[PDB]
Amino acid sequence: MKLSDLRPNPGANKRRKRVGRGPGSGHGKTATRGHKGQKSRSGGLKDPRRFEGGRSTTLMRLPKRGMQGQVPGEIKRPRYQGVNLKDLARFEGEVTPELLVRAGLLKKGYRLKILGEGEAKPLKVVAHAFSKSALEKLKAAGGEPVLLEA
Amino acid sequence: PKMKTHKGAKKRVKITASGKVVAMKTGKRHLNWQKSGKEIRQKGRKFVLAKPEAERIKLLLPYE
Amino acid sequence: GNELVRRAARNLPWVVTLAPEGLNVYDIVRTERLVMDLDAWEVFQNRIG
Amino acid sequence: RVKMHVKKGDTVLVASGKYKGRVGKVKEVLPKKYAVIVEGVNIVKKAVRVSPKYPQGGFIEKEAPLHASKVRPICPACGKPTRVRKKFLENGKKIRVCAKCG
Amino acid sequence: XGGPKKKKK
RNA sequence: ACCCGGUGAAAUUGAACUGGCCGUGAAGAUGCGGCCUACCCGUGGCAGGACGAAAAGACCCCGUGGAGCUUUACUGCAGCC
RNA sequence: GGAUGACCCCAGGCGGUAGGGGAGCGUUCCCGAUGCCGAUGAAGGCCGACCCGCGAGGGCGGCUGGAGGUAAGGGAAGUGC
RNA sequence: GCUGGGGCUAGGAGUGAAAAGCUAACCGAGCCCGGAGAUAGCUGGUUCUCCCCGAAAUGACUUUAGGGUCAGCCUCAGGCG
RNA sequence: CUGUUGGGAAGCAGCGCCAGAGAGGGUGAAAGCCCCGUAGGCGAAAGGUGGGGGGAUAGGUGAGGGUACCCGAGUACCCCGUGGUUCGUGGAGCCAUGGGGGAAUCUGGGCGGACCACCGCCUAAGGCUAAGUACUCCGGGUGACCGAUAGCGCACCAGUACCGUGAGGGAAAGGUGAAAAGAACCCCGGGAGGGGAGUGAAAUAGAGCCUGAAACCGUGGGCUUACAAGCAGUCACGGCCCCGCAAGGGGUUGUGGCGUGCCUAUUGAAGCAUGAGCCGGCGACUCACGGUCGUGGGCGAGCUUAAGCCGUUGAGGCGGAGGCGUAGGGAAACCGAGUCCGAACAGGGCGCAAGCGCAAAGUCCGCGGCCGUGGACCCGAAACCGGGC
RNA sequence: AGCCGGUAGCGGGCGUGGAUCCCUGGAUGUCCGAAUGGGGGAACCCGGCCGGCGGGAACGCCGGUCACCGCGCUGCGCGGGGGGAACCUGGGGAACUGAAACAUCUCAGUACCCAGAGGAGAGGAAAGAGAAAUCGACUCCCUGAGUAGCGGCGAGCGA
Ligand SMILES: [Mg+2]
Ligand SMILES: [Mg+2]
Ligand SMILES: [Mg+2]
Ligand SMILES: [Mg+2]
Ligand SMILES: [Mg+2]
Ligand SMILES: [Mg+2]
Ligand SMILES: [Mg+2]
Ligand SMILES: [Mg+2]
Ligand SMILES: [Mg+2]
Ligand SMILES: [Mg+2]
Ligand SMILES: [Mg+2]
Ligand SMILES: [Mg+2]
Ligand SMILES: [Mg+2]
Ligand SMILES: [Mg+2]
Ligand SMILES: [Mg+2]
Ligand SMILES: [Mg+2]
Ligand SMILES: [Mg+2]
Ligand SMILES: [Mg+2]
Ligand SMILES: [Mg+2]
Ligand SMILES: [Mg+2]
Ligand SMILES: [Mg+2]
Ligand SMILES: [Mg+2]
Ligand SMILES: [Mg+2]
Ligand SMILES: [Mg+2]
Ligand SMILES: [Mg+2]
Ligand SMILES: [Mg+2]
Ligand SMILES: [Mg+2]
Ligand SMILES: [Mg+2]
Ligand SMILES: [Mg+2]
Ligand SMILES: [Mg+2]
Ligand SMILES: [Mg+2]
Ligand SMILES: [Mg+2]
Ligand SMILES: [Mg+2]
Ligand SMILES: [Mg+2]
Ligand SMILES: [Mg+2]
Ligand SMILES: [Mg+2]
Ligand SMILES: [Mg+2]
Ligand SMILES: [Mg+2]
Ligand SMILES: [Mg+2]
Ligand SMILES: [Mg+2]
Ligand SMILES: [Mg+2]
Ligand SMILES: [Mg+2]
Ligand SMILES: [Mg+2]
Ligand SMILES: [Mg+2]
Ligand SMILES: [Mg+2]
Ligand SMILES: [Mg+2]
Ligand SMILES: [Mg+2]
Ligand SMILES: [Mg+2]
Ligand SMILES: [Mg+2]
Ligand SMILES: [Mg+2]
Ligand SMILES: [Mg+2]
Ligand SMILES: [Mg+2]
Ligand SMILES: [Mg+2]
Ligand SMILES: [Mg+2]
Ligand SMILES: [Mg+2]
Ligand SMILES: [Mg+2]
Ligand SMILES: [Mg+2]
Ligand SMILES: [Mg+2]
Ligand SMILES: [Mg+2]
Ligand SMILES: [Mg+2]
Ligand SMILES: [Mg+2]
Ligand SMILES: [Mg+2]
Ligand SMILES: [Mg+2]
Ligand SMILES: [Mg+2]
Ligand SMILES: [Mg+2]
Ligand SMILES: [Mg+2]
Ligand SMILES: [Mg+2]
Ligand SMILES: [Mg+2]
Ligand SMILES: [Mg+2]
Ligand SMILES: [Mg+2]
Ligand SMILES: [Mg+2]
Repeated sequence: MKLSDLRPNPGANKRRKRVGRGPGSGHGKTATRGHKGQKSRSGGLKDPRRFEGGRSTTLMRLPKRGMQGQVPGEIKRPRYQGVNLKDLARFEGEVTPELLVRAGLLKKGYRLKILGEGEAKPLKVVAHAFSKSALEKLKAAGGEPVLLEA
Repeated sequence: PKMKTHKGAKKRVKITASGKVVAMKTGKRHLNWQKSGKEIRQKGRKFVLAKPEAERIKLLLPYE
Repeated sequence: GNELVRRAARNLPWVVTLAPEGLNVYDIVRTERLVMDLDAWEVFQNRIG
Repeated sequence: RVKMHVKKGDTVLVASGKYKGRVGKVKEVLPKKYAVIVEGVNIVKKAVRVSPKYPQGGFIEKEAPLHASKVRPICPACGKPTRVRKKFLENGKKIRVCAKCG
Repeated sequence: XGGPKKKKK
């Protein structure tokens, strides 16, 4: 191919933007802002995803999701990420953490809890926690140690 | 620059897996002197309607 | 990647020259003919993979 | 500082212009204007100077400057480019065939 | 000019 | 002031080929309707009109506009105790 | 009608402000150019009762002008009063 | 009493035989520069072309009433049909 | 190099040639080879730099036991008053401090968010310390940067002229020609300025000079007009004038018919509501980062990189920290294809349930609409505050 | 191999016994200006002490020297003043505006004043971070992260 040969196929040459140019482009004079007042003016309106015109907004609902934390902030506790048997029905090695995340299922700072639905491959599954239900399902095919080391 | 999460909203509303917005019910605070037991028990959670789309717009980044 | 060679086709109007690690679509398309030694084709092949 | 390839002593071919082919000794070099006068361009300079020295006098001849890129140096042949060959002291200019000027 | 006259008449 | 020679501005100005009456029309028409009157162009004058000019109405009201002032308005500060 | 468009049919729809949407036309600049056009005349200027386009415009011709201009296809905006 | 020359006091400050006078031809708070492209829910203006559709001037709440948020009425895409 | 058309060759044509050099600029126009250069190479006696290489000097380096001498003072610490930190008195720590009180030397002291205990981290009240980072008066390079109302205020002797007591404000104004060859001389005129002559390719290129647009002001010609009523046009006929063999077309207007300027603002304007003397230039929907839909693609239970690193006649790769997605519920503990409320295996609320190699959840860029934060469509206040005059 | 700047002209010179011009160093450098002997309305006025000059005592000129502060020696020596486009640190420090009013809050340690440092400044050898029997000075970039949190729990601020 040449350069006088290139070009983008349809929908991507949409590059055509809008306007406040002539009459019978539409979009002229009042520039699609209508005759109007506040919204037509330069600054625009208050944040319209939030402002309700002076009456109390829907900030009339209430905080229940209590304990928003106190000044020192978040407490560093452990956190466990779920995986499903189905997802780990992929490979057929010894299935461990680190090995799991190094594949796209965990996220670095999360302790491994296998669980959930799927068919239990006959395999050893090194895990930090198991669901009552997935512990049983896979106990009918393979081994499943629990963790905790320094 | 980056948009900011409206903390007034994050503290009192929730986005469901489907994308609904759930909050509690107004009215169980405060004046229960003798609202009927039906009344005060009737206050669990509800779903706001088309107008929680506005909320969802103020929790861009929270996601799910 | 043959420096002495790249040195000698340079000034010709019809020749644009390029080391193997330069390979890029624009310069490919720009020209009508591609001429690369049995090396380069090496590192080209290593790119795609 | 203003180079130029021809000198006051040199002989030149007029390589272009309306005096192409003409040969002459350059008599004047004005590096600032980048120009040489030879025997080439001479124009009806209307010596207005009636009243002063040199009365009546409708017009005057005189040889007017040429852009120095339009002249070329020459020696036992035609005009040839200058190549400098260093000696054990100074460096002579010499043509692309032997040894121009001395 | 600069006024400064007040609106009288 | 006016006439002649000399020098020669201004605010203003959508464009103009710019009449009256009775009507009509955003309710006060040279410009629309009907009729009436009126050859083309100036100069000296008069000011009824062009809702004449000049100043984004000073009155009034509006804006969650601004200042000056007041006090047993609020909240501060100087000062004093 | 299978021609797979911008071909021939038949039938309907097409007042329009705020607006929504869809097609395009010009202006500056980049790739296309170490190319092409340009003194036998570039851009720009002044005419046309001629050709093409629904139109914005694009062509052709003559006079002016004297040295620059830039296709098809795309890209980017200080883009049309 | 008037007046010459030489001096001093200034911006929330001077000075005032008191008017809110005067403080470099505008003083109910000087002038210049800067924050500053202050803010203006107000006024004005917002430039090329063609094609299809095409409203509202209502209700609720609003220190809200010439401004807004949700609904209603418009348009476009996708789906159901 | 030659010839060719041209005022001028570099264009065009004919045979050549260089190239680690075909970046660019200049030469009467359009040059790889005419000029300056470019690639590639060389150069300081003197001054400056020297973070790179070498050398020297200062300076410093060990174990055991015993003594308990020393280890930064109105300091720690506590209180009152405050500042700093994301922390607005909050359960308020830590770090600074003005006031008051006021220790200790290793079994001494501060801290790990009031406090206490336990377990740990540190060793305050003395100081110095390159590099990596910010900036651009100055030098250089590049440009999908401006091209004289633009681009800095100034391309031109501009922070000038000018304005103001002063601080301060602040302009306008670039181009003959390749070369002045800038028009000798005669003629009118006091000059100015013309007419000839002459230079030049071009003299409406003649110097209040390239191109010379429009408003505006003239002269000449064609048509038309003094019984005529006018948003000035339009539609019909008609006459006169000019083109075209012809048919037709242009200019003009006599008569007849029809006819309430433009814009804004409005329930409604020809409006006696707004704005516009006319013309030409300048002049208003942006961009950055986020976000939400749509769309063009890449890969798809995955997708994707950021800083930075290396490589570049504008050549791209590496880099997986991280982000978004595969699980959802619950204030949370926690549980999990479910969970929550609940005594409940009632109920209900949020949730989960795979399309037939193609395709797709999802992601990453390009593009487009709109939103968020920013002067965010442009213009404009009355004012407020700071430092100066 | 030309040259006496822009700059031609009148009128004179220099250069191949090496000019103009470019680079380095050196020389001179009136007077004002931190301005510094003392005054002062900047570019002017008046001096002291030593040496020189003219007949030179009165006068005048030339050369040298004489401000103040800080530090170190017992009057001497070392240093300091002022300036700089932006950038930097510290000592002070607003208001319009945002909150659709407004006072806590925001704007914002922003603008600006002031002092000082430099080619950078600041910071920097742990009475530190922090939950990892863990990191190891400081600084800058990217993440972490609009997260933890802060807030008339408002607008917003923000590790
Ligand atoms: Mg419209
Ligand atoms: Mg409108
Ligand atoms: Mg308007
Ligand atoms: Mg506004
Ligand atoms: Mg809303
Ligand atoms: Mg209210
Ligand atoms: Mg609401
Ligand atoms: Mg309660
Ligand atoms: Mg209950
Ligand atoms: Mg996130
Ligand atoms: Mg090449
Ligand atoms: Mg007269
Ligand atoms: Mg009349
Ligand atoms: Mg009437
Ligand atoms: Mg009419
Ligand atoms: Mg009438
Ligand atoms: Mg009158
Ligand atoms: Mg009037
Ligand atoms: Mg008014
Ligand atoms: Mg109010
Ligand atoms: Mg205000
Ligand atoms: Mg229509
Ligand atoms: Mg052009
Ligand atoms: Mg513009
Ligand atoms: Mg007073
Ligand atoms: Mg004044
Ligand atoms: Mg006065
Ligand atoms: Mg005041
Ligand atoms: Mg005031
Ligand atoms: Mg501001
Ligand atoms: Mg403004
Ligand atoms: Mg509003
Ligand atoms: Mg319709
Ligand atoms: Mg209205
Ligand atoms: Mg819709
Ligand atoms: Mg549809
Ligand atoms: Mg070189
Ligand atoms: Mg110590
Ligand atoms: Mg605080
Ligand atoms: Mg403490
Ligand atoms: Mg600690
Ligand atoms: Mg603790
Ligand atoms: Mg520590
Ligand atoms: Mg340009
Ligand atoms: Mg121009
Ligand atoms: Mg300018
Ligand atoms: Mg200017
Ligand atoms: Mg003449
Ligand atoms: Mg000409
Ligand atoms: Mg020209
Ligand atoms: Mg001209
Ligand atoms: Mg008649
Ligand atoms: Mg008619
Ligand atoms: Mg009205
Ligand atoms: Mg009205
Ligand atoms: Mg009007
Ligand atoms: Mg009128
Ligand atoms: Mg009026
Ligand atoms: Mg009005
Ligand atoms: Mg008017
Ligand atoms: Mg937009
Ligand atoms: Mg988008
Ligand atoms: Mg997208
Ligand atoms: Mg359930
Ligand atoms: Mg702003
Ligand atoms: Mg915007
Ligand atoms: Mg002095
Ligand atoms: Mg205020
Ligand atoms: Mg406010
Ligand atoms: Mg330092
Ligand atoms: Mg802050």
